[PDB]
Amino acid sequence: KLHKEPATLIKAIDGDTVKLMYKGQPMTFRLLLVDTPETKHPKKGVEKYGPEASAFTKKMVENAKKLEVEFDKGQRTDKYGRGLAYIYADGKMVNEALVRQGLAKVAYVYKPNNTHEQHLRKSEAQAKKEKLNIWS
Repeated sequence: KLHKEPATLIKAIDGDTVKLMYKGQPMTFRLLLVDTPETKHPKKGVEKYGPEASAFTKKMVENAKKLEVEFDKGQRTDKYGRGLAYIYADGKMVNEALVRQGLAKVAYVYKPNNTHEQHLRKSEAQAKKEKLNIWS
């Protein structure tokens, strides 16, 4: 049974990456299951909707009363040392909000870290049917 834990914002880094204080430690978190356009992409650089995805994640985590992290059932860190998690801002999952807005795609998924996969895929279908941002 997945469970949420509190965390405190340190800095938003990108649409898909946020630095948080978690159980007393500064940690970088990668948002599970979503690919956003990046402002800091390894090769391309500042892609299209990158600033926008990045501004959405920032406003959302910066304006929250409560932030919570939710680890999935598999590995909890990636090869870069980043936490792998669903992030919640006052009860609303940031990963889903990005996708619902057409500001992220559902990433390639790796079992068993796929608990909220269907939910996300349903919001992605909606944003595409509404032709939002990425999908217009």
